Amino acid sequence: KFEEKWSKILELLRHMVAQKVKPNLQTFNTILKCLRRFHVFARSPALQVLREMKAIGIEPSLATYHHIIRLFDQPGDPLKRSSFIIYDIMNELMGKRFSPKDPDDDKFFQSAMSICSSLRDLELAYQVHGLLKTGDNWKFIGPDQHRNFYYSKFFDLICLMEQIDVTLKWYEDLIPSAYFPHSQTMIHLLQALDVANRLEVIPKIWKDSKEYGHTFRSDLREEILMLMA
Amino acid sequence: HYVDWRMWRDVKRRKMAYEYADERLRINSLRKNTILPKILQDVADEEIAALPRDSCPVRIRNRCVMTSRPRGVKRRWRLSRIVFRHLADHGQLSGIQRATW
Amino acid sequence: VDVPKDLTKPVVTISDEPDILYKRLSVLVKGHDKAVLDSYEYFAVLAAKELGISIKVHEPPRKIERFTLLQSVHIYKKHRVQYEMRTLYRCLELEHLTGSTADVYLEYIQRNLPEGVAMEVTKTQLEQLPEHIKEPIW
Amino acid sequence: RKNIFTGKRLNIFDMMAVTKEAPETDTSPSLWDVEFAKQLATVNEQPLQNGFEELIQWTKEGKLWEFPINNEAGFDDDGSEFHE
Amino acid sequence: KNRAARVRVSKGDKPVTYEEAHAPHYIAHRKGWLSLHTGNLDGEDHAAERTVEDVFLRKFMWGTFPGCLADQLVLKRRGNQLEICAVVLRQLSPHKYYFLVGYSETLLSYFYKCPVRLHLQTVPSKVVYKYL
Ligand SMILES: [Mg+2]
Ligand SMILES: [Mg+2]
Repeated sequence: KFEEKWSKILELLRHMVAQKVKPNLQTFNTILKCLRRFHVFARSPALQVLREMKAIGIEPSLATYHHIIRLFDQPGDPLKRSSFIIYDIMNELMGKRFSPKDPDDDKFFQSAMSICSSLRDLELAYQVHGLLKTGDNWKFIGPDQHRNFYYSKFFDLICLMEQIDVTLKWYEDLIPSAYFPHSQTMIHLLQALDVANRLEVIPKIWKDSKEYGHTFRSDLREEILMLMA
Repeated sequence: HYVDWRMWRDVKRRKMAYEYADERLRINSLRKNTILPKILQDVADEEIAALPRDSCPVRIRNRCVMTSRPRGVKRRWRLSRIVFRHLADHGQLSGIQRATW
Repeated sequence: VDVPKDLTKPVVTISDEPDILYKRLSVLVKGHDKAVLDSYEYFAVLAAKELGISIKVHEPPRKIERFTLLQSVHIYKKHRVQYEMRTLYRCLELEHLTGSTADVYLEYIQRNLPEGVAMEVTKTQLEQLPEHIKEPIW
Repeated sequence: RKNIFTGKRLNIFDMMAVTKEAPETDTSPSLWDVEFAKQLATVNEQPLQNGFEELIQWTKEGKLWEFPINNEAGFDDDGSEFHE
Repeated sequence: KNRAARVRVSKGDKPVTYEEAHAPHYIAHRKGWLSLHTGNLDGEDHAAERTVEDVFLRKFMWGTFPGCLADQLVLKRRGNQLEICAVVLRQLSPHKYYFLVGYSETLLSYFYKCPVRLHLQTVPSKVVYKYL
């Protein structure tokens, strides 16, 4: 159980101090990564580990916060603790240029955007994306499949929670230059156009859909026809 | 894989001449002056004459690098007049046009 | 909307060593095509004006090299094909530059030197008398 | 209304005022250190974004010439002096 | 009669491109040069090595993209860079084009010790200037 594992970990930390061994950033990042198994019991302990880092002087990297949000963000409807964590993390990370410190630094942005979609907070999503755009932070987005997930969750949240006039600006900037849309994201864009009563754009969405490899997607073709008729 | 045996013989001459160039330069300097004794200059005369025949630079021939033509070669491009014209008339040599004036 | 919030500017560090002084840079450029040299001149003059450099442009006389070849593969000596290579010039003369300014401008225009155009940059450097020559030792 | 950074902390590790005064620079890195430094490069690795980035990469790799052009770049005659 | 690089009139059914339709006396009047470098400028060196490289590259690309090239190559040299501009057809699959671009750019960079780029322009069919 967690309590026994926590005691063991703490015992190793006490062995580390006894041997005059100074902990590095990876020491704390592994603890947080290990603490993911006991998701609901390690939340407060994990926060204690983070608070210890700042006191010692080890600066949390993107990987550190990635592990925390993954630990705090489990399948729960309230997301009350998750709400507080992400808001506080974003306030701390605002306008911070990052450099590669831990191999898991590239996984923060996809996880941060996933929580923003779960909370359905567009202002938080713009803060996460703002952090990506400052300086050279854009290079931490990660491999291709990470980039597609991040942008899928990001654009799906824009369409749902923002005015149509701004959604169409984000649509033009991100597609195709940033990512190629999934067939489901075109459906979300069509639904956003419906809610806004801007159905003169539906013919354009079809043309773009054919250009992005969704010509023969049954779900997309049925949605467009139904909305038009 | 050189164009022909004649090109291959010139390839070997250019290689041997390169290998012996310093030794040939040093011995010739001993001969090409009136300062040193004639007895010493006579020994140098024999020494340079005993070097392999294909080390002598005068035996090198500027053949066309593409076809091995020994005459009609333009030194700037190392091409025979027939091969140079083939490339020039097709517009494949930068800046070379037909001259009319 | 998707605009970078902040941009990392390249670091330029003012050194503690005095900069070189250039009385003149003579940027001569050679090209087979005149229109290309005209476009490059417009680029280089516009770049100099925006950077505050004093630039004067003149066109040195062109050089045409002509040579004759035999037209037929065999015999028929009377028949010849004559070829030419035209080298056109444009001389961009900068004045009163500093080592740092010259480095920036030269890199900018040399990186944008179009294919088939060469350059010869003559850099006159202002210098002071060597310490030894200040007075005779004898 | 409580910040996540303020609260109880683990006091096992004491506050380190400074880092190690002198690292073992002379000692060569082990295979693990070399391999870990390659993973730190991977997190920041992205595809070339535009033409300027390609030129920057080549310049750092040494494939592209460094401007302004110097015709003696990379060639020194064994640091010999004129008097030699 | 002159022969050099002249496509000769037939019955009006031979499609010729713009390049091959112009005889050598038009090389600086109606058509340009297929290669641009500084070797042949006054006072410039290494015209011979640039020429050999051009001859090889044109043959390498002809065999590496067999049946794909729709017209002659345009070889460009800027400083250290070599840029090959090829007009190819739209018959070979895109996957095979990407493989051959990555392969040829790498193989040629290691052969001529310089950064080499290959810029492909696709056409549906050969562009016919006239029917001779
Ligand atoms: Mg001879
Ligand atoms: Mg005649």
